[PDB]
Amino acid sequence: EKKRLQVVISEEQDALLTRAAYALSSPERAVSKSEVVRLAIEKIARELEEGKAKEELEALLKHLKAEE
Amino acid sequence: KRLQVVISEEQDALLTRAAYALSSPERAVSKSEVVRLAIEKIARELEEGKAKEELEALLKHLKAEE
Repeated sequence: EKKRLQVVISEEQDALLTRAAYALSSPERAVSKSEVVRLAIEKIARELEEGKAKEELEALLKHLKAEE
Repeated sequence: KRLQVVISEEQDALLTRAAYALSSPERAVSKSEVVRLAIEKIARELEEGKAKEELEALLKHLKAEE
């Protein structure tokens, strides 16, 4: 009922992840880095389904692959 | 350098579909690449202060389902 995932990430990506977790978190609600990942996956699935971001997503993707 | 994340079967299905959508015969986009993309995209969205309520609602639903 739960899938496990393994991702290697860049120092830039790790810093972005940490900053996002703190931004979403509050004294009332804690957001782990894992929860930011699950949220990012849902949010991007919505944008892909709603068909408005795929051009920007492709520019972001092309730069990401070039760095890798 | 490496990260391990526990994700839902529904979330895994969403990741798989996203990986295939971004991919083409010319370019392969792995699930790991979709996660890197997704982290970058959500950081950008936090920066512009847009869909803060959408992000928090998705977060509330995500946590309820955990």
